Amino acid sequence: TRGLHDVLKFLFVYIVFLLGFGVALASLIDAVLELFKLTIGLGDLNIQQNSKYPILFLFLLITYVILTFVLLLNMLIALMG
Amino acid sequence: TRGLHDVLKFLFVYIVFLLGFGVALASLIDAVLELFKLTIGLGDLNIQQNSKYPILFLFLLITYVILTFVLLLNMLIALMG
Repeated sequence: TRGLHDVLKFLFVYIVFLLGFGVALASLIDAVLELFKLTIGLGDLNIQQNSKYPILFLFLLITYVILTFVLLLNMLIALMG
Repeated sequence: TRGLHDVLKFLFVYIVFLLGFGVALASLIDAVLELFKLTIGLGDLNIQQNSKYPILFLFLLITYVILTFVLLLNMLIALMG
């Protein structure tokens, strides 16, 4: 460097939101935050990581889409703003 | 937040359209709305989820492309507008 402040606020937002969104459903149903590969990486494959017994996490998947929606808008607003 | 209205209209449009498009063919041929991964996720793999006996759903796949076409235009018009 001797030879990011705007992003610094941004990276905190995803990190804060990922902790919140993850605690909402990812922990509800080591860490499992590997699902934050918004660019690409792994897909969805429903929600089956550990203790995949039928629970109310199905409705949380809709909220997961809601979380995905704002994440797309979050980067769009800042990167293109 | 103490430390989206335009998107709110948008997310309703996809949700309304997904219910309509899904009821059109996805339910015609638990839920199967996981096919709405427009960004990436799972591909198509034809149409074989449950009761894959030969039916008129083949023509609905063309309508599925038609549905895909407007979904691409739906986000393009709003996000870039």
